[PDB]
Amino acid sequence: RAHLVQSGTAMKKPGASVRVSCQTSGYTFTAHILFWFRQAPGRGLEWVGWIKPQYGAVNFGGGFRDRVTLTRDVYREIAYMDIRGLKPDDTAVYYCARDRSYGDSSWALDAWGQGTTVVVSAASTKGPSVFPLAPSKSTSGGTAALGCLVKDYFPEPVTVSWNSGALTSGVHTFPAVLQSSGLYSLSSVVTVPSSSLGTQTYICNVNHKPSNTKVDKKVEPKS
Amino acid sequence: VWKDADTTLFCASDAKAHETEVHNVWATHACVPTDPNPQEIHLENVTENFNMWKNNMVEQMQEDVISLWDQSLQPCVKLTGGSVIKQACPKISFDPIPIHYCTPAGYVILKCNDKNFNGTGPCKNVSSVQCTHGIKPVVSTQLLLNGSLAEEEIIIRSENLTNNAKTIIVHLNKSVEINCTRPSNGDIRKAYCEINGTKWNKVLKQVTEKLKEHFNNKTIIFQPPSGGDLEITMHHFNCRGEFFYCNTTQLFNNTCIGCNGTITLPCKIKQIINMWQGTGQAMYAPPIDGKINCVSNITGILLTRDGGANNTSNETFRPGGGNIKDNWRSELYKYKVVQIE
Amino acid sequence: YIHVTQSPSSLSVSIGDRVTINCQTSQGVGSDLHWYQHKPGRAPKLLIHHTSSVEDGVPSRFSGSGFHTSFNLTISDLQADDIATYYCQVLQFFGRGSRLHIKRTVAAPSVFIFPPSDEQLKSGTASVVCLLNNFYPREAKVQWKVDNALQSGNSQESVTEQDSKDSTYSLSSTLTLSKADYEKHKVYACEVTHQGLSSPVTKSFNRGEC
Ligand SMILES: *[C@@H]1O[C@H](CO)[C@@H](O)[C@H](O)[C@H]1NC(C)=O
Ligand SMILES: *[C@@H]1O[C@H](CO)[C@@H](O)[C@H](O)[C@H]1NC(C)=O
Ligand SMILES: *[C@@H]1O[C@H](CO)[C@@H](O)[C@H](O)[C@H]1NC(C)=O
Ligand SMILES: *[C@@H]1O[C@H](CO)[C@@H](O)[C@H](O)[C@H]1NC(C)=O
Ligand SMILES: *[C@@H]1O[C@H](CO)[C@@H](O)[C@H](O)[C@H]1NC(C)=O
Ligand SMILES: *[C@@H]1O[C@H](CO)[C@@H](O)[C@H](O)[C@H]1NC(C)=O
Ligand SMILES: *[C@@H]1O[C@H](CO)[C@@H](O)[C@H](O)[C@H]1NC(C)=O
Ligand SMILES: *[C@@H]1O[C@H](CO)[C@@H](O)[C@H](O)[C@H]1NC(C)=O
Ligand SMILES: *[C@@H]1O[C@H](CO)[C@@H](O)[C@H](O)[C@H]1NC(C)=O
Ligand SMILES: *[C@@H]1O[C@H](CO)[C@@H](O)[C@H](O)[C@H]1NC(C)=O
Ligand SMILES: *[C@@H]1O[C@H](CO)[C@@H](O)[C@H](O)[C@H]1NC(C)=O
Repeated sequence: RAHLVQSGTAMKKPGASVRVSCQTSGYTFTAHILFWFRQAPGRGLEWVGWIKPQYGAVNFGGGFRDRVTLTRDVYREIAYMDIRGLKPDDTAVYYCARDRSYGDSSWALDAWGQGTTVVVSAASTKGPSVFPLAPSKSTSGGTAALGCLVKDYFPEPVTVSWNSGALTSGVHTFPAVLQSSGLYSLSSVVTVPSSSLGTQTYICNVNHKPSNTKVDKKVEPKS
Repeated sequence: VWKDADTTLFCASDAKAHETEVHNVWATHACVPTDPNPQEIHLENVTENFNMWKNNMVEQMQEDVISLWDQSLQPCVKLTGGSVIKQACPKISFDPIPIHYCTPAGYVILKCNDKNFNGTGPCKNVSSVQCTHGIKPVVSTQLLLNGSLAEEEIIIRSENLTNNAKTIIVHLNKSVEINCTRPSNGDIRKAYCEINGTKWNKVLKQVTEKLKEHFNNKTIIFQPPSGGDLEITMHHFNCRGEFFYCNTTQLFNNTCIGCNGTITLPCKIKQIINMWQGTGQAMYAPPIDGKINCVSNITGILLTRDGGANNTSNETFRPGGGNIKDNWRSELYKYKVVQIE
Repeated sequence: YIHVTQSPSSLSVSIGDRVTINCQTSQGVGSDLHWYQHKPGRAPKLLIHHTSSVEDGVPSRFSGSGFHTSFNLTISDLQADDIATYYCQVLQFFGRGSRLHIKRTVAAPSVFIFPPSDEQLKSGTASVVCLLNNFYPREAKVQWKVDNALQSGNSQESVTEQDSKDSTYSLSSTLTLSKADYEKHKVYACEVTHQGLSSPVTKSFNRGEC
């Protein structure tokens, strides 16, 4: 019954501010506390604060009171979280969750929003440059291997398919990596039979919407 | 022999059928006369458990006050669902009276007479009563007004102090008068409350030392609410049918807790209010002419503890409230219903 | 503060198996202990609240037990939908979690090495990639050798999630070098060490050779 839906992912520079919203439905909005949590990559859930929608009473975790504002719209049944002075370490997935307890507080969160990814970086948007990973020598293991190198792009994500989506078996697209330059990079590889390297042509389709950069790169052995 | 049970109670009062005052009119039809001379039976060698925060008596009183306020404090404009509701909004006579809550046949109320019982736990001195004491349905935030007092030391009440989402009821043992007035003779909504600073700062200091008792002698700090509606960021109450909002930042001045005169709190009478009964705002008529005045006993404080991770040696508290069920909890804590078998 | 510790941090599991994970507390907690399931990219899901009360809709095979400072989340007849991280919670304190991953037999990693493309070498930087395809367990070492000079701090690694079909992993290691630096050295190798190998594997290439 209860269902919370949050706003889309945010791309912010340092010092800027952000507003994450949380639309609720399917239950008495004012009879349930709404909590706000965040999870940085690799770390565990961290408590940001909560808000009692009846009159908007709030509370916060360590250091969040100075930069986070929690409000709600009792009529539209939507809760807001405004973060100011964004720091790079604010990068995380921010979650909106409801207390199962009608009226009282139990901290058992039975309804959750899908999450909102917020990234704080001084890196300006930039499209990737794609380089091939030419297949080598006839390798063993039962097959050969080739791929594409999507280097230097911001922000996430980037979509990589192979042969317009016809080659799905044995495709491995690695999670992106953040370089010291603030830009991301990844690679997509696929093992293909050693005998198909002469006939079949392999193509990786790279797509980076934030910079409107599409690239179809042909991966071929170098003679 | 008996067991904890929930049943429908009935009220008793000394309401006067000839009074225009709305509480008297409600209690005339809702309640029965008070027992001329009741008598409680002390239960010998009986230890009983009470939980003020899970007490069904609180729920029923909440229904009564909501009913009283909706039968007699109807506004000019109201937001029901999505439509606007126009209707008459005459001025009323408004002064809460004490209401007694009684058990029907086959039931009885157990009363915890432990001088310093905190509301949640066992009670070694128990008695049975047919009815409770006279409780005034005083609707307020931040400060509990016109209530009963702790019979010995100040008492900190909370279902669990670790849970920063749990309201804290500070039950005082000595009233601090608050004198709010909208004078007869510019802006007809400007008002103010006068409070004895010397007396208040002394009581507030005794509250800090009692909180230190519960928080490993950590430094106690008071701050104003960080956000929320005007009904909780300010002391909100009703006086002669008018809705008062008073700035309480001066009542939590940390420097003055170890400055001691008359504290004059800026107040305002608001016609547009966020209803505590449920949802929506309500619009009433401007204040009545003349000198509007209310002298009340501050008998308790509502606090919300900051969740500062406890890594710091401090512990900040802010005046809370809003959940009016807490107000009834501060008065029904010592009672609980049981069924006879 | 209530520090929450969950063990085991990582756990190898097999379908149909009974699983039980432990959550411990810094202080006596009573019974208001809550369990959650969390999968990547999705929102956590409440499984059990207050130790032993299973939320409506949760498969009956989930269970909870414990008291005071030790609490157990038990699943009988594990299924493919029960593979995820699991958090225990008290008040605002969530545990780091315990992640489940399907267990398979050992699998040696197919190793490949890719030199930089001549297109990238015109960009002033050179990316050498070492691919460790399909293997188990997850752990593995990757040493970058340039003319027998071990490279550390100039490589970034990335591993894929456990494959849903073969239950293996895959890894990439990207050695980033400057254009001029890459030219001055000739041999480039990446040594792979894994449980499913008798000895290390050194895939390599030589600059300016075919
Ligand atoms: C116990 O409660 C009774 C009221 O029933 C009260 O008179 C008495 O002083 C309390 N204390 C003791 C020790 O009985
Ligand atoms: C307020 O407290 C005084 C004791 O100082 C008492 O005489 C008076 O009846 C109380 N009034 C109310 C409304 O509680
Ligand atoms: C109220 O309680 C405090 C301790 O919390 C005590 O010091 C003080 O004497 C009490 N006042 C009265 C009038 O009993
Ligand atoms: C109330 O007193 C009981 C009995 O000592 C204790 O178990 C409980 O923790 C106390 N609670 C508060 C809020 O003081
Ligand atoms: C309350 O204050 C008014 C003026 O602000 C004063 O006339 C009145 O006497 C005061 N009442 C009490 C009981 O002190
Ligand atoms: C204010 O309180 C102090 C201390 O209780 C008292 O001495 C003083 O008389 C009070 N002021 C009044 C009653 O005007
Ligand atoms: C109370 O007054 C202080 C100082 O005049 C002010 O800073 C504060 O905002 C006021 N509180 C509210 C809720 O307006
Ligand atoms: C607290 O009291 C002092 C008087 O010693 C005053 O100067 C200060 O402004 C007060 N704090 C407020 C009004 O926030
Ligand atoms: C408290 O009681 C006094 C005396 O009965 C009354 O004048 C005052 O209006 C009451 N306060 C409230 C907030 O009802
Ligand atoms: C709880 O789970 C752990 C898993 O490490 C297991 O060893 C233990 O037997 C289970 N039961 C108890 C009571 O700890
Ligand atoms: C309050 O709850 C916490 C967490 O469940 C627990 O550690 C603590 O013992 C509880 N306190 C009381 C007085 O029950």
